[PDB]
Amino acid sequence: TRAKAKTRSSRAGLQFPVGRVHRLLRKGNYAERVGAGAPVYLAAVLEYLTAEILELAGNAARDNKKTRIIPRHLQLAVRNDEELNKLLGRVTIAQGGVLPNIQSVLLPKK
Amino acid sequence: TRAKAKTRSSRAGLQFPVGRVHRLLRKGNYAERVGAGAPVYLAAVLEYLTAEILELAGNAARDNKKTRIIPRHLQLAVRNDEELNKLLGRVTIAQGGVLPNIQSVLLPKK
Amino acid sequence: PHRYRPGTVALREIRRYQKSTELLIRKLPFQRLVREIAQDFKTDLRFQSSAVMALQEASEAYLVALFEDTNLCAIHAKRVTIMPKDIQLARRIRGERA
Amino acid sequence: PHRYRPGTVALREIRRYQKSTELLIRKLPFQRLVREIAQDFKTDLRFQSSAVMALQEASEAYLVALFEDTNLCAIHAKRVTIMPKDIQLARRIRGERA
Amino acid sequence: VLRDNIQGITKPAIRRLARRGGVKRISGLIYEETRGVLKVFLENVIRDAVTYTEHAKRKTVTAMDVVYALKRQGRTLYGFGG
Amino acid sequence: AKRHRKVLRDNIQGITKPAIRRLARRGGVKRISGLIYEETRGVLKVFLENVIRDAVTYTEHAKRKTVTAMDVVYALKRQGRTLYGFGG
Amino acid sequence: TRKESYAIYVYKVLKQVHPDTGISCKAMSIMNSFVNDVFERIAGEASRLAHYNKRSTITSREIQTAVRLLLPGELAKHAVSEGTKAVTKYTSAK
Amino acid sequence: RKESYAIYVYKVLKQVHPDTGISCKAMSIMNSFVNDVFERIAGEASRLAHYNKRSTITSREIQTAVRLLLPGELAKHAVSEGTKAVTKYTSA
Amino acid sequence: KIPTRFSNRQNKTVNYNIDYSDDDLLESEDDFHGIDIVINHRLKTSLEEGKVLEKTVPDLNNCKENYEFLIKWTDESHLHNTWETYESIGQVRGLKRLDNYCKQFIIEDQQVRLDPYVTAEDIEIMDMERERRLDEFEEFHVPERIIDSQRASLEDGTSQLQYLVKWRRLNYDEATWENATDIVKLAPEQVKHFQNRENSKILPQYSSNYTSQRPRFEKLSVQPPFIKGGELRDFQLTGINWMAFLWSKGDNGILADEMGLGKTVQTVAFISWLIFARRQNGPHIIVVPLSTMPAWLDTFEKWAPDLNCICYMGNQKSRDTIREYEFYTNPRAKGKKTMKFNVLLTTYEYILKDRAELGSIKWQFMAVDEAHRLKNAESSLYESLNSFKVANRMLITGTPLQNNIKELAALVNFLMPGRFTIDQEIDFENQDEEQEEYIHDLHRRIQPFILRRLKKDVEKSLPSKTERILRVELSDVQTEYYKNILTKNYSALTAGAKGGHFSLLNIMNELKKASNHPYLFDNAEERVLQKFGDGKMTRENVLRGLIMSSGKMVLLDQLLTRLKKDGHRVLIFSQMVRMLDILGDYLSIKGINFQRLDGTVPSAQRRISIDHFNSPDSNDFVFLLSTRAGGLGINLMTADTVVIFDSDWNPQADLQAMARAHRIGQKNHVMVYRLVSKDTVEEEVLERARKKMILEYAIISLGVTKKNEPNAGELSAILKFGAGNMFTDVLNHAEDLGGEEFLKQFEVTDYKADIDWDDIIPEEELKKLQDEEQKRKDEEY
DNA sequence: TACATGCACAGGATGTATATATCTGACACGTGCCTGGAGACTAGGGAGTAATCCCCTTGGCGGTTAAAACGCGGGGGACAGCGCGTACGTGCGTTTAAGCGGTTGCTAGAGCTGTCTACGACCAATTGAGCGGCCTCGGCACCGGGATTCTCCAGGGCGG
DNA sequence: CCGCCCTGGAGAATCCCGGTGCCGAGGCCGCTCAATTGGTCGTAGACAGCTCTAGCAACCGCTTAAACGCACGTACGCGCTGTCCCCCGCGTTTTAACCGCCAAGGGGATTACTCCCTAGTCTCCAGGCACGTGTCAGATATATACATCCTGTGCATGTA
Repeated sequence: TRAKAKTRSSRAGLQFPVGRVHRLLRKGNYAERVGAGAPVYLAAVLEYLTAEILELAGNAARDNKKTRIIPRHLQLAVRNDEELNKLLGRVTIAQGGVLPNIQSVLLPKK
Repeated sequence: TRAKAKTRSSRAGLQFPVGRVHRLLRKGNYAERVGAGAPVYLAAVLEYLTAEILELAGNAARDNKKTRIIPRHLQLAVRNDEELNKLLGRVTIAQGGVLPNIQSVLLPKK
Repeated sequence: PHRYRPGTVALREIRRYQKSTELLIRKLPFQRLVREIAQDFKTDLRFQSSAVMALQEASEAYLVALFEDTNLCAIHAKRVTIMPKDIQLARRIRGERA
Repeated sequence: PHRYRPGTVALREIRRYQKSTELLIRKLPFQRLVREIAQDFKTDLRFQSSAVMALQEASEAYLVALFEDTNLCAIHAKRVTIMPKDIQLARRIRGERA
Repeated sequence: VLRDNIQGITKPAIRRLARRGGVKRISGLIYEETRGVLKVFLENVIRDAVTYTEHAKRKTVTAMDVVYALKRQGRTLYGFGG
Repeated sequence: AKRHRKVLRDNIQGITKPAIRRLARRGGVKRISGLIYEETRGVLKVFLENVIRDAVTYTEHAKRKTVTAMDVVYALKRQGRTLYGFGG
Repeated sequence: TRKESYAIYVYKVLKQVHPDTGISCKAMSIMNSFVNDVFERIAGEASRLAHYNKRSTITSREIQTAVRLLLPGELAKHAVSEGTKAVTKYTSAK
Repeated sequence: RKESYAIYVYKVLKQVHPDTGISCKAMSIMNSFVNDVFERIAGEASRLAHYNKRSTITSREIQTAVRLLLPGELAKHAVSEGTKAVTKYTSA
Repeated sequence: KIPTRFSNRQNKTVNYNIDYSDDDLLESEDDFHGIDIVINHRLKTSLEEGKVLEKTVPDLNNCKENYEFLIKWTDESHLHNTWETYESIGQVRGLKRLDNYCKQFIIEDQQVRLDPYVTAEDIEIMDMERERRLDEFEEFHVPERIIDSQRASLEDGTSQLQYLVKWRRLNYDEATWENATDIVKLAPEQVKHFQNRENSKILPQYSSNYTSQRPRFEKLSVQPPFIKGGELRDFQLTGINWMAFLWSKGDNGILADEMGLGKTVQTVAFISWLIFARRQNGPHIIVVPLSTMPAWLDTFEKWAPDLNCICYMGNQKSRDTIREYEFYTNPRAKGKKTMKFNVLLTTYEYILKDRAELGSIKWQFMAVDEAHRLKNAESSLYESLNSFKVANRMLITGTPLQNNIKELAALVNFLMPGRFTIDQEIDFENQDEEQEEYIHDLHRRIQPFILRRLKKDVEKSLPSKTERILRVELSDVQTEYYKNILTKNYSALTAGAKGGHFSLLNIMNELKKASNHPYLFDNAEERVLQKFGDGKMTRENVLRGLIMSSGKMVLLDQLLTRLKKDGHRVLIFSQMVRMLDILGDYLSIKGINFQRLDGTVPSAQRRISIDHFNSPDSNDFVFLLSTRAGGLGINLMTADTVVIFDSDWNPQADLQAMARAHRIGQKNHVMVYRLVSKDTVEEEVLERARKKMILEYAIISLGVTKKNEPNAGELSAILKFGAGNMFTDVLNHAEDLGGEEFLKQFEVTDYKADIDWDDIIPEEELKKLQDEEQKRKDEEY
């Protein structure tokens, strides 16, 4: 009896692979030893950040009447949020474009 | 019947320690294995860069009528050489000061 | 004869291209420029198409951010026209020039 | 009598402080400011003296580099007086405000 | 023999890039400066990518080498692997 | 009412006007407007909170309550501001 | 040749947060690059943290300190929450 | 027992300037510089080994990291120094 | 020589010379009689026009023609001060000083004269500081010393004799060249002293060369004739014999007499004996605190008038003037410069500042006053003074042993470097016979090198001083702060504070603060005011919250009421000046005339407060001190009771605190009340202080200046006392063989208050407080 | 004839240069030692090399059509000049706090030594989760014809 | 009677709704490799104890140079105006990007075999870190000799 081989992601209540993160930490030349809770914590953090971008990108897809996330929606979600813009400040998203922003000096005077 | 031990620095004609560089490469979590010529190459490169900055800083100390290199001489030597300036662009040298320059519009007259 | 005032067409293209997504440089001139720059380093170099596309995306992102900082420099100098000295000031403050 | 022109004393101070290398901020107000800032993050913090020395050296290096960028902004706007708008322009181009 | 391909980055392309950057008015001397800074940027990225290619004992330049070269310069690019 | 609060609140005002003037003199500034000093104090405060928060994080990871110089060095490096002369 | 990616995990996280929204190949590639980049940053910060404290192991404390160092502000303090209970739930099972 | 680079920097200084001293703060700055260049080159070589699915760091990875990090004439002169040091170490 | 390594990189050569010249800026750079000090003003400008228009206030232009001002000019001598007018001046430098003088003195004096809300106390304080300023400025007219003479040629004035004159309270950078005729005419005694100093018969070059061949000293039963002064007392003559006998053996010493016995007179007379009798008239140095140094200067002027004593203080210019006008007989030479002076008085600050200029002098004698400052061997002063090339040294102090035996080891290593060693401390837990033998060995080793005489052995009129330890229980607020600090409760310590910045570094500091008063903590008065007085704070519950916040304050209030009922005046010493702020506010709302002295008070206001407290017509009742301030020179004759609110770690600091009022000449029985918090950290403060008094009584008090068999018993008894814990009609100002007398004033007298919230501020005080609050609303203000 | 006064000359005291002896700071060097680097040997896996697949990238015609190049008019913006007033520099007098030295006890923290245990590396058998291949059909891109929204210029009306 | 402002209408640009279709998003299936589970074991780090040094809180005294307040003058920032020129908008013509297709060939990616380089282990030894000293160079003291200036006395003259 091998107790049906329950995965570590289902034990941690996660959707990100704890075992793959553990293997990438062991084979990534980061330390000689890797603790047991470190891949769990890292997979939970990665899944939280993925959900945080994906919810804002889904909102951005809904505001432009789309049911499919394109890179433009990802760029709008990242640049419109204050803290994801600091996390990805030196990051280019391909086919993302820019935020629509015109300086008020260049606007016509009425 | 062991032979007479000589250093790996003397085999390569270097002053920087090849064995210490090899030990720091092996314990620095960079790769699973370290080649034989890699600490020799890295010690030679480190010794050359040290020689360049020490020669320029000795010239800076001689030009200011001093016999000991201070942090000001190191800062003058680094910032006056453009390759060493852009190698250490995001590097602050403590007690080093700045390069003396004034913009031309701030001068009084002709 | 019908005429627009100078500037409203420019605002129309600013609104057009800040909404668009596609690359603003043509593919073959950029590919030829990449190959000419690359043959100075190593002769007989082949290129994946995705390599040229990634170079194009990076180059246009660099130039668009540079033009944003250039526009900020021009606005700071009480101007609406960008000058080469605005590009020089933006690259100098950004640390790319000096 | 014998009043100096407005600007030559400033040039003498520029030429004096660009030669010297000592810290331009008194040590005790900087220690008090570092402790006041640090007690928000964590209570009952002790400080090594060299930690406050390194913080002071980094702070004056950062401020001097920002003042060079601010002076470039002021010269670009056909001025010789630095203003807060030059500081915001320098920090915006640097990416601190962006 | 490839020569004078920096003029292939035409004036309307530079105007379109400035329009995406939010620029209303463009002086006539902008385009040569933009071509120069594009050439410097492309020289840096292409030199690092060719170094990455030559380390791998390869003749073709992959997109992944370009991603590595842009990573090394603090200019991370998403969407081409990595 | 001779008794008062023990703590002091305007420690940012300890960065005095002539100190900011001296720092601008090292930066090559000839003329300084009067609104520069409050902006400079705010910029210094923002930079100091950014460095000190990371240094305190490095201190709390070591289960310490004393901020060493090496924690300040590690923090500045991670902000892209390498500092020499304190690492040894 | 088998090539691994975070595509199915990003897809099921997307179905959690938006059950009626799809995604493209380019957006999935960008999400994979984002997850790989953030993993590299956090693992490198934890490796440096273990090296500075003369430790041979990376535990959840180093990853937590790396998350607090790298993630800006409130995005850190929720993530520090989201990791911690997960570790606790793992402790409740393994 | 502090594990510094001070004596080797002193020997290099006596090679380039036999009658010039050095202060303790300047020696600490040179120690920090050598440590910084060591960790930059070793990190770039580790990344180069990982990118090419290689388990070892050889002199080729160090050479590529040197020409990736060092600019211009510094890069090619350091490649020349390291190449002749490896050649001298191998032959004897 | 030649470098073995070069650079193959083809870089351009760089000029690294960062030296700049401002010569090109000389186009905008270059291409002494003015107003210095304004002293006094007179209401009549030229003549008395009339007494009309005495109302209103004058303006600046009105005062420009109505007043004449006394002017001391730039580079003058305070004798050419002129009564001038704004129209009589014209436009000279320093007119802004005259404008500032006219502004703040005239307008502030006229507004404090013409205001209706001015009491008599403020106007008499302003009058006494006004005349104090005038007496200080009038002191500058008198010369103090003539430095040098010259023959100067004026504008067709042939040759004139010009004297270099130093003034009384001025320094050597105010030393001025003056005419000889008026200087002889106004003060000829200083001129005669100058010619006596010129062809003097005592020089450092005429000194004897005693090298381990010093003559035997016979005991002097009478005052020697070269010490003119006043009259030496018997114990002072015995001290003179002791110092001369120790010098004849080639030994150094500590004059450990208590304060008030005239140690300055003894060492000045010993310097006079060393100069006149043994012909050792070379360069002597005396290093004193700056506060006591005028008391050394007049002692040298009175007791040894023939000596060339010089004064070494001031800035760089004044010390340079001393250096090149008064050190050398031949200052313009270049070889060996012989010394001109006999004694050099200096301070510690200019020892550290000028150790290069003063360490290279072959000193013949050294006297360090207040040598407890030399108690640390690792201090900069110890390293500076120990490196001096001095034949004979002497330490003058009152407390040679303060905290531990290492301080006494440092003192005797400063005196005799090597012949005495101390390597074992004293532990009270052992109490073995080996420690007693070590203590007796230290007794017999430093017995002839320390001369200590006590204020109780001489001058048989001194009233006794009784110390009473009063231990009071803590209040509920003090108990809950003590529990929150001791069992650290950052969340509970924050509570209602918005900032919440509570620092729990230095736990014992916070425990001492909690034992003293809860109001030392931030945002602590608000909780007491809103919890019991329901936040109205209407002038009457504030005093009540002050009194029942701390358990020491109820005892202090009862003691102050009982001492105000009797004819007593009281000092209160505290270790913290914030506690002094709390007491000053307590006596301000309480309404008791108090004076205060701490480190924030400058010396002029310190002397004003000391003279106001010691005046016979003083309305002051209570005088507050920080314990470690003021030095040893504060004279507090009129006070009778001393209350130690906060005990010190060093018991000698509390001993000088008690000796501020227990000086020679006190006419009343001094009563000392020590305020102690029960079951707190102050109990081990007193335990450590009691152990230090046991240590001081062992070595120093039993080795001053058939009982040897009882010494082996009574040392064991005093070690058993030191090995035991002291913590297991109250406030009477009265008290109705030496070994049992030391068992006194270590007893603990517990005080129980049991006073609730509704007893204090009685019907006499509550009617006075309510009427004062009601009358304040009628007059607004 | 004797007393008082102006003028010139020779020998004595003093400042400064120089040879010799002594004190103080630094530098190579003797000694210990100890720990990290070097020599020697073994094994196995990482890397090099070869055969094969196969897919992708590098050099010429054909259409088409949208983008680029070019010319021209004009008007808006860059720039120069001038005036004004105000904010900043500068000097001076006065206060104040930094800097330094110093107390006094306690605690944090580095460093060294020694024990011990939980925890992670490692290995074998197993199996199930994830990935490549295939197929389909709906979300989204393209196109066409109104509807609407939008600056821009000329004409009528109203106030000065 | 004249200048300005509202507005009416004109046509260009863009939105919107409907139709068509197309091709990648997503679901299903086989398989096979990597995660899981179970067991063993070495050691990393936690813990405990002892020693020494920096930091901390609140206070003292002294010095002195920096900070600050104020007054005054003037340089410079900013606003306004004119002008001219250069960039923008638009029409017309060219041209080359883009899509598609051609033809071969070579570079890069799986599978098998081999070999040599490096990790690991043990033993030895010397490089480097501290002390602590003989010796060398710079500064200073001490005795001695030569250039330079203050000074007392004899010779001559005037006067009573």
